[PDB]
Amino acid sequence: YGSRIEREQHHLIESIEKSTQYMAKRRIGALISVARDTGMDDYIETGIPLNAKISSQLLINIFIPNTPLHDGAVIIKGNEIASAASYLPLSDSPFLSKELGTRHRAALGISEVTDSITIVVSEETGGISLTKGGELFRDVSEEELHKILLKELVT
Repeated sequence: YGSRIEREQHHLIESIEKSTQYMAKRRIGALISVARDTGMDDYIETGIPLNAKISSQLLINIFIPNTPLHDGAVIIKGNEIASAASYLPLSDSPFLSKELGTRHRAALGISEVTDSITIVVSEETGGISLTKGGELFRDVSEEELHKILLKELVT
């Protein structure tokens, strides 16, 4: 019961790590929000429902540019990719650097009103960023991404 969950959470982390590394190298923009205690059903409803098993391959295929599923956020809920091409609210923060794009503003926006963990791949730089509780972790290393995902997603 609780042991099966740990396997699922590590698979989720690995799937995020592999897919964002693939997308970062190719400068494919991506926006992946993982729901936690705060429901995100209201934003899942804005996307295209997938209700799919989590995998690095499916995450990569979702974000391929100019495809039906890429234009918005993936939302992960429990052990599923719930929706793709979903809306996330844009932060009104003037503290967010003007160098960062809409993906970053939307990740910051959802992090201000939920406890989700949101991962961004920049299509401009390939840098990977994370938002949590209204804060931005900009351009994190693979080691840093791993430690944060471990701390925040393995419970």
